[PDB]
Amino acid sequence: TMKVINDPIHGHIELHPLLVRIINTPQFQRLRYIKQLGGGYYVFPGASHNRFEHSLGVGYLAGCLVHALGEKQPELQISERDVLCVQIAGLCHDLGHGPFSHMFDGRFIPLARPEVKWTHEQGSVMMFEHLINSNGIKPVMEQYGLIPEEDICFIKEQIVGPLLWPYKGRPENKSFLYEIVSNKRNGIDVDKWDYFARDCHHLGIQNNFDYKRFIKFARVCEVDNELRICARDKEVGNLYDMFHTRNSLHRRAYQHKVGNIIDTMITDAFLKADDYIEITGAGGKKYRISTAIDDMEAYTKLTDNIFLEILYSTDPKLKDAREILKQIEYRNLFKYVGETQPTGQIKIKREDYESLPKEVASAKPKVLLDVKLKAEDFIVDVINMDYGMQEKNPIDHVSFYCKTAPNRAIRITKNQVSQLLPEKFAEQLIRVYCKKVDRKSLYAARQYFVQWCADRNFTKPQDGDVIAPLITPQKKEWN
Amino acid sequence: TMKVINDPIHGHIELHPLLVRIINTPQFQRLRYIKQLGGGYYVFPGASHNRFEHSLGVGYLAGCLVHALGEKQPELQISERDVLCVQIAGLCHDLGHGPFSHMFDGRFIPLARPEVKWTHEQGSVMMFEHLINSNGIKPVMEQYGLIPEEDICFIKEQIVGPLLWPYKGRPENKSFLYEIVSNKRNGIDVDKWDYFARDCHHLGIQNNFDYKRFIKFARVCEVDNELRICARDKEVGNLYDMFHTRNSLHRRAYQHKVGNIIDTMITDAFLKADDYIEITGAGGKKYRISTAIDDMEAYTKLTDNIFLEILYSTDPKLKDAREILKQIEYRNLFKYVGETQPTGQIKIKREDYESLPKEVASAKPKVLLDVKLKAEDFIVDVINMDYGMQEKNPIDHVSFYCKTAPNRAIRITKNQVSQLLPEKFAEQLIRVYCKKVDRKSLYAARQYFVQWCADRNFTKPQDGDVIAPLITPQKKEWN
Amino acid sequence: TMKVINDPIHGHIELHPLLVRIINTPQFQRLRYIKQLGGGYYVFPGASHNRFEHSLGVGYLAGCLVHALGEKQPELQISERDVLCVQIAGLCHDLGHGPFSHMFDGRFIPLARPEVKWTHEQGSVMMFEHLINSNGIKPVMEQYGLIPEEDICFIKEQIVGPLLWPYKGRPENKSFLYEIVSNKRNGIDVDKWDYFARDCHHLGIQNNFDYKRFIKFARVCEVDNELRICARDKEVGNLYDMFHTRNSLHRRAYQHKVGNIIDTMITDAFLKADDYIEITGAGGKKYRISTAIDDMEAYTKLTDNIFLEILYSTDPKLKDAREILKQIEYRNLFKYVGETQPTGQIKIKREDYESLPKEVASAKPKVLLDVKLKAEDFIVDVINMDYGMQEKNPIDHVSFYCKTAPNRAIRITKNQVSQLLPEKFAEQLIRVYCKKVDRKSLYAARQYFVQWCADRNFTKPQDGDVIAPLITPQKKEWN
Amino acid sequence: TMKVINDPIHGHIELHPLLVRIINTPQFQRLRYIKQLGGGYYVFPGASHNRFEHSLGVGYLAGCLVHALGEKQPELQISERDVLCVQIAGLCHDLGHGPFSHMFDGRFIPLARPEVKWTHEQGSVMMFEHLINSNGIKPVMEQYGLIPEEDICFIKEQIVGPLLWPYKGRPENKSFLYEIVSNKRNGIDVDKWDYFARDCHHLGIQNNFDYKRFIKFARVCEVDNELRICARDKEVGNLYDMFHTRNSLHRRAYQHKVGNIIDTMITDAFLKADDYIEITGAGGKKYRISTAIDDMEAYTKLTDNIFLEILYSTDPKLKDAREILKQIEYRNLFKYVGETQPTGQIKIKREDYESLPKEVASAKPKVLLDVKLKAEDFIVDVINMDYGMQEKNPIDHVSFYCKTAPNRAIRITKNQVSQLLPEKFAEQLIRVYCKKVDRKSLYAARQYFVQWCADRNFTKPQDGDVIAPLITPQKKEWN
Ligand SMILES: Nc1ncnc2c1ncn2[C@H]1C[C@H](O)[C@@H](COP(=O)(O)NP(=O)(O)OP(=O)(O)O)O1
Ligand SMILES: Nc1ncnc2c1ncn2[C@H]1C[C@H](O)[C@@H](COP(=O)(O)NP(=O)(O)OP(=O)(O)O)O1
Ligand SMILES: Nc1ncnc2c1ncn2[C@H]1C[C@H](O)[C@@H](COP(=O)(O)NP(=O)(O)OP(=O)(O)O)O1
Ligand SMILES: Nc1ncnc2c1ncn2[C@H]1C[C@H](O)[C@@H](COP(=O)(O)NP(=O)(O)OP(=O)(O)O)O1
Ligand SMILES: [Fe+3]
Ligand SMILES: [Fe+3]
Ligand SMILES: [Fe+3]
Ligand SMILES: [Fe+3]
Ligand SMILES: [Mn+2]
Ligand SMILES: [Mn+2]
Ligand SMILES: [Mn+2]
Ligand SMILES: [Mn+2]
Ligand SMILES: [Mn+2]
Ligand SMILES: [Mn+2]
Ligand SMILES: [Mn+2]
Ligand SMILES: [Mn+2]
Repeated sequence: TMKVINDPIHGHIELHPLLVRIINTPQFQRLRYIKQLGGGYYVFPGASHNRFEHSLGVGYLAGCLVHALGEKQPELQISERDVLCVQIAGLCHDLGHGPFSHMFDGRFIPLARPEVKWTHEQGSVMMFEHLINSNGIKPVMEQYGLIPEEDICFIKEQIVGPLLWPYKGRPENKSFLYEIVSNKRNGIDVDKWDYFARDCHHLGIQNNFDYKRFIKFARVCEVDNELRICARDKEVGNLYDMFHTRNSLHRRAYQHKVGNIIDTMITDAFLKADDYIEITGAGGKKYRISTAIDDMEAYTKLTDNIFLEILYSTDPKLKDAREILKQIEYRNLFKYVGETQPTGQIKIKREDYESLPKEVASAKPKVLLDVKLKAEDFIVDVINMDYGMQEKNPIDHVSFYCKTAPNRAIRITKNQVSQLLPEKFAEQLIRVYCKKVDRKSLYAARQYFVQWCADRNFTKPQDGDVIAPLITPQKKEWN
Repeated sequence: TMKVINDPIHGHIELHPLLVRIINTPQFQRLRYIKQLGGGYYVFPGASHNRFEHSLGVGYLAGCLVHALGEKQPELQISERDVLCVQIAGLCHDLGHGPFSHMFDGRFIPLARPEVKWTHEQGSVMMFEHLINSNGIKPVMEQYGLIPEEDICFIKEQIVGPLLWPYKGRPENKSFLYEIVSNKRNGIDVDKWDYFARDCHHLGIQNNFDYKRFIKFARVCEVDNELRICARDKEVGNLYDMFHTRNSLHRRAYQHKVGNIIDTMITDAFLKADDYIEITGAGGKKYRISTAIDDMEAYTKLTDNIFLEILYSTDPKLKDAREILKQIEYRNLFKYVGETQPTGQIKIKREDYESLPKEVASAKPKVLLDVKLKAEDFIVDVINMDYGMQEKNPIDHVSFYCKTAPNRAIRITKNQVSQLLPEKFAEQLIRVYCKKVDRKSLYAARQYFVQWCADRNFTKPQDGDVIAPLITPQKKEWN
Repeated sequence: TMKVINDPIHGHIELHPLLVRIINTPQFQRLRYIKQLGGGYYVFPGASHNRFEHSLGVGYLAGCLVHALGEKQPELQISERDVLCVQIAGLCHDLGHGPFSHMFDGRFIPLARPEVKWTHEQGSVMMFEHLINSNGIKPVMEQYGLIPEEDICFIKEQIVGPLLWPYKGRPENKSFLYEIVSNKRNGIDVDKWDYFARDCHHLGIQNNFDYKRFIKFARVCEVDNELRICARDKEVGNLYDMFHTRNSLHRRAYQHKVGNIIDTMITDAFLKADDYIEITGAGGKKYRISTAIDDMEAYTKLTDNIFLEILYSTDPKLKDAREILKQIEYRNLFKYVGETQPTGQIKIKREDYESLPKEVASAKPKVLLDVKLKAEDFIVDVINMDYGMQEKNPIDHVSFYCKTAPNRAIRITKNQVSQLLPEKFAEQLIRVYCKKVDRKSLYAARQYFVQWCADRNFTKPQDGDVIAPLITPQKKEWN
Repeated sequence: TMKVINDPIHGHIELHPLLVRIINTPQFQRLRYIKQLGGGYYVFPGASHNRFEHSLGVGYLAGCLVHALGEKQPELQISERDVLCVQIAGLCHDLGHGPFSHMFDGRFIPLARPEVKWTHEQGSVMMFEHLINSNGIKPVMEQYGLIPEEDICFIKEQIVGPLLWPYKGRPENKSFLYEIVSNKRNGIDVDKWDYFARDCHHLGIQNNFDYKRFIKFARVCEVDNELRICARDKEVGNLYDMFHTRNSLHRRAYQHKVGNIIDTMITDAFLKADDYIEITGAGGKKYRISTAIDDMEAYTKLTDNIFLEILYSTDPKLKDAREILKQIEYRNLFKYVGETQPTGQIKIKREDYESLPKEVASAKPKVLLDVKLKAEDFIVDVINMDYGMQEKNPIDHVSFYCKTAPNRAIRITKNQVSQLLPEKFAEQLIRVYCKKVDRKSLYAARQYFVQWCADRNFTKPQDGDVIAPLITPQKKEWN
């Protein structure tokens, strides 16, 4: 029978006993010890919430969406097997996040190990494998009608994508099932629905998307010889607003300039510790923070705990890492200098990121200042903000239906909706920080930065006239 | 001493005894009998809230904002007198709404009496006058340090605007006070703050704007020889999102196509009753629903009650009005045919509105029709959606300040914020309805409508290929 | 197919087309015009909510509870027919409330017509009959598998109770179905669940009962040869807290001394109008406010609108009624003198209520005062507060089950739960008010009242020493 | 100037720069790593909140309450100095909590070091001292008008109580200030207000106490030659409900039987690790988990992290500790056998707690047993549930005031409020668990347990007839 758990977002939810078995494992329970927002807790003190609760939510929403489709449309032949696979993928979709979540795959692994291209989602597929293999889960699957050769593959495909029609877990008459946990067509998935609601509750910013409404109006229809989830035509405004909410959440919380600096400092600490910490994996082999991702027995033990392991240590070889964490505790963070954006449809390419602190340091502002600054002293953090498909409008990849022909899919273009929608769907934000924290250096960094913005024809920083009054005169265009 | 009232949105609020005296009058209490959202209750069953509670909220917020400015900046010389006048203006700002709120000044008065320019806000100024004059309020003002020659004028000016520097109630060193209740500079006022939160709570759509945050970061600064309310620079995103919220509330709730059709039907009922209902005003004179606005003693008794007076009557001369309200009760509404918008910087002028049903009826669809339809059978509802200043971006009329120069006001342009903001700030939506409700007539109305949209080079209705498959191929612009 | 409606409490809910048909009738829609809390809106300005939305909620919760039982226990043979009947009874359970809800059957009908014993629930059964008969609903029932001889009876029985085993609508193997809408065994029904949540949302007092949790743990078991709803043993604390919440809601809101006085004043107004208002019922026959309950065509048109009909009238015969409503608008209410309770396990019997204002007026307080007072000047409002079964503990009438024997019903006594629970389950509150509102009379009424409390050996009013300092010395027991 | 922080419970709060300096210390920041509800997160997945955020809330509420008193009563002479000290005490009141909060002072320290009387509050006083002394805070206090000889003492006294009139930090004309952070008179303090709201928000149980209402109605009056905080007379019901809420929160959440068993298992782990984990304190001295409380430099590094340190270790001497934490991860918890209470004014004394597992193991059930169980196999957890003052009614220690004599304090007794209030204000709950988890041993533990309850004349467990049908007939008192 069912086990019931109380979640403040979703209320009392039922967990099928196979889900309980997956949950009550070291590999699942690890997620109690990884904060959803990483460094964002150090800005938003409500945001103590871990990946654990998020994962329970995704699993429950994934089952709500799949059940609702099955009730309304028996003709789809959604089996109890399908329902369970969707639920497990939801539950397990984030098992590969590392310490401070997106800090780990967004900043640490890319700087510490350029020789791999890794993502938490790959992590999740590997960790799922290890969880199943090391806890006897395969006979428990079989016991509920699942067929592991086929279903393990199905689950992994839902989490990460593929490993004509590119999937080995289900056929085209069940493609809709791939659109629930992680929707590669348009991004509209239950994962966003849970984190929207959960992050807002903890952050103290209020959610304006209604996922329940969306589920009541969803429906599977034929689109290009494949059965897909479509929304009612009238929900198009709400789907625009869903993506607008996502961007607003990034702007107010997830990319808060100080949350990002803290994530950068923790990443720096971890870089300075990577040579000297040892995590014991399979066969007693020793891994590093950056290689624990290659062995799931070691990765199991790599959580936000590592922050405190570094902070509390006495080993002299961790002094450098330790002193950075101490600077976070005392709130001697690197200083935010400002934000700018490129113009003229120009994009800053990933190759160039490492060059930008030099360019800032080589600016020649007319005003003379008490201290000169080297490239070492500047951080330039480039952030790619979008509607989750680079430059594309994701509502172009949604199918809709009308009350009068419920089985007939249609498209709806931007022009059919509103002229007050965004004109573009991707941009870049450049933040600049200084590691020298005294007033004299900060005043200098402000001059270098504003000169650099003038030199590159970037947008006038918002406080430009105030922080660099001698410099915003240079550009006639900034009257 | 203070009287405390419990409001579900704002919690326990303190009401100065002068405010109590204004509240406990028939002219104030009338607002318990006018629904905030008018016809919206007939679509959103939680929207039973009236103007009364909204008015208490505006009053309270207006005092919170004025106190917060006073606490932080004693140099502004905000007196207890000023605070109270701001509170009274907030409290009394909506005393001129009529039955079903915006239905009355947006639809009924314009059709019934085209020869007047009238708004609820002018109503409020006149009703405030009648309230003061008929309840002995002027001596109670004097009792608390107010000066009615000056302060009555101040209050009225805050509600309606003016009646060099155009105000007779306060000087330029107190201009900021005009920006609280009704902000003619940029629309950022406590009226929106209350209704956002109150409407959301009742509608069952969740608010994402945080008014308290904005008040913590507000500040008065000198801008162009006038003292004005300015926001912190970092709030600029939140202000863009405030206007986006307002627009989303209009699209989801306030302009819901069925909410609007109900308001239209009620307006029609009222038009057919206007000759035959008699409301007793000053000196026993008899007024009509359309002229009760010229006598505040009569207007006092004109509330949503009139709907029920019509619906419950037996007078044979109200049969026509009555039968329309019966059609609302049985849910035999006029039928929604669809929505379209103009293109290419075409704008539909107010003069033209009355012509549009004819143009729809004169569409000549190629496909034969079994029965014709006349202009009488069509409703065409034009809605001007904007960011509250016609085609202007209201954030261009906001002043900001920076952490490093808190007394120095600055401007922030669109391009300094984001490329994902709206490209325009006004549009028009055209909705078309049919009063003949059977399948045969609805099919026909769909053909006329879609043909008309093709004829005017308007946008393709979302369901066009479904409702008029013979017509959407004609038009090259839609493929 | 289903129609979806958005309710701020229950979110998006589905309405079966038979429910839509019942809803879209004059008899149902009338409930938009009757406030749930009656006079409580005049104290709690959020409490603008009508019976309409409450009724939709009860109907939806009734279906949630019946579906959940059917999913979990197929062996019960809960049919789609049963589900619909339960839903209709929920929907229609409050169709008999009159103006200001419980004011009408609690105060007005008892004073205006002692020759009937009437309740809103009888009203609901009669109004249900009229709605069905006058809107062609019987063939629409048949069309969905319902059998009206049997099912109409079932519905009515759920609302009002019966008209061995006392029911003609369903047998003992379906008794559980009578426990959903109005639970005569123990009061634990979906009606309380909706109003708890809905009243709290509008009042601005927060709900602490979780109905969803309760539904997840409910289960039908055999009890005394009848199938009944039982709760899990662990929910016993939550059922005590449910009734505690109900009592707290009565104390803070529903029996707020000023809400009750307003209800009393409106009742008085209606008493003074009952001879002079005419409501047209079936066959053109004229009914009164007090007799409209005998004809459902007339009752259909009797709503809170009557308040405004009286307030706005000019007929000289309604002057007396009108002037009372005017005193509410200006907030010249009768004055609250205080509260007391009986002691010594004594109960005040209903016979005696009319005698109590005399007894107060005949008190002989030692202090001499400027004005003497007659019985006419006092209101004594006796309120019977309980756990909804007079003196009984309703948790004694609940059956529970244990995780180890889910099909075996058990009892749980107070002593098995806690010693911090109430010792008794019913009491009486006596409120005394004065209709003379000047300071001199109020001071007098305070002396009479406190003397009366001393004379009857009632509890010392809370402010006794302050309002009647000369009198609380009389009783040594009040040191 | 002020720093603003966004808290999901209290919204945007202002922190004086002195508060910022206290906050940004390792001794304050440590609280980010101690869960408010300890083992409760392992039952309620929303309860990931730490002491840090609670501390910010207490600090903020403490200032709201002190400011509100100051605004309304200037005559009290509340200085900015006083306000800040109250804020600091609120902020710092919980700095002495250890790992898993109340698990540490409620269970671990009492078992590990029986020879000390220690509480988190004494911890807080010592940790506050270490924070001040090791971060140069005394000069920053002087900089803002505080006087450390006096004010440090004041702060400590607010947290812990005293160290005629027993306080050295403020005189009798400021006694009210001791009633804000930790109220030794009656327990009505801002600490409860914050945790009620914060725990509810995270637990997913809804709060029904309104702290803001209480603050609007609070007032200082003279009572017995001491100035104290008094409430309006009409709040007496709400104060009874406040304590009832606290008890309901304990019954539903804080004392959930599985929450308590997890805390017990963690405590057991810690007991088995105490000899082998070494924490570096002042002058390089090594401390244990149990002695880190004697050195604030060591205690600084003792947080929930220790759980993970044990679970991730390889030291063979932590195997025993480690295997217990493994049993938590796999959800092989000790098994709950049942709950009982004493009767007849029997009380279980703290001396006796350790004896109770033996008494259970020595029960001689008549029914044969296939296997015996030893004392070692049983846990008996005694919980003292009360209204925060052992057997006293805390409303007997509240002072009230009336509208007509706002400076005159009065008392209100139970019988003047209601007959539905608790008869007692303290009880004990006895929970019994078994460490042998198989069916055979659980069956046996159920017999021992129910026999023991029969032997001690304790209450019949709720499931008694089900778990021990051979035993509950024996006892005449249970039929
Ligand atoms: N009174 C209450 N109100 C709300 N949530 C509650 C609650 N009591 C517990 N929770 C939350 C905490 C959990 O997240 C969830 C389940 O707790 P249990 O219903 O106590 N289930 P368990 O497995 O202990 O008992 P058994 O095995 O006898 O069925 O409900
Ligand atoms: N326990 C409660 N909890 C929440 N709101 C409450 C409440 N009791 C009343 N309200 C709401 C109802 C109102 O919206 C507001 C004031 O009600 P009173 O404090 O009852 N004030 P009144 O003027 O009757 O008493 P006096 O004049 O003797 O002081 O709070
Ligand atoms: N964007 C929105 N967000 C939330 N609630 C909304 C909403 N739009 C409407 N509601 C609420 C208002 C109602 O209480 C409910 C249904 O409104 P519709 O989904 O607009 N249904 P209708 O019958 O107009 O269109 P059709 O016949 O084409 O299906 O949802
Ligand atoms: N748009 C937003 N909405 C809600 N909360 C927000 C928010 N942005 C931030 N927060 C939260 C995060 C924090 O809990 C709090 C303060 O964040 P800042 O206003 O960003 N203050 P900071 O110190 O970075 O800027 P400076 O020092 O230049 O003034 O509000
Ligand atoms: Fe996720
Ligand atoms: Fe307004
Ligand atoms: Fe009801
Ligand atoms: Fe605390
Ligand atoms: Mn993910
Ligand atoms: Mn994604
Ligand atoms: Mn207005
Ligand atoms: Mn406006
Ligand atoms: Mn009822
Ligand atoms: Mn009932
Ligand atoms: Mn504490
Ligand atoms: Mn305490």
